[PDB]
Amino acid sequence: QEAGGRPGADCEVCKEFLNRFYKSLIDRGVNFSLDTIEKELISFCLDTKGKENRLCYYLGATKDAATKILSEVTRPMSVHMPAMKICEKLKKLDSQICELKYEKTLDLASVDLRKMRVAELKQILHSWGEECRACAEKTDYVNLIQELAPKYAATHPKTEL
Repeated sequence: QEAGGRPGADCEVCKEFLNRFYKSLIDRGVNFSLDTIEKELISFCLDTKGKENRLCYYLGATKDAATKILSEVTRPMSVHMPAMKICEKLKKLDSQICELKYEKTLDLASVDLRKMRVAELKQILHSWGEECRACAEKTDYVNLIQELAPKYAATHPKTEL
């Protein structure tokens, strides 16, 4: 069982996503195997983008990974190991799986991309560890930043709130 609507305590990335995922195994009558869960974890991550997507990648369940992840979530899931009892123990081993606050977007939603000055934009790109060896004006940066945004978007060190 699970509560259905519990608080995303401990790890909100490593909870809700995998918990929603587990349901999609159960509901659809999917065989819980290392093999089959790995595959579904890849495809289930198609709709997701952002924290979850980073998570997927850390779990090898992405197209940009060679998959093949064993005891790391996949194995316990294959032996009915509900999502709420995995990340809680994972924190004591690794926290990169949980501290995925580097969302699908930066607070570019909070800032106007046209009021800006190239310098600001440079801070943004530096915040996403990139280097524009080909860039010109702020408008150029904006155009570029907008497409690179969901790929990096290293959100400021705070919560969603």
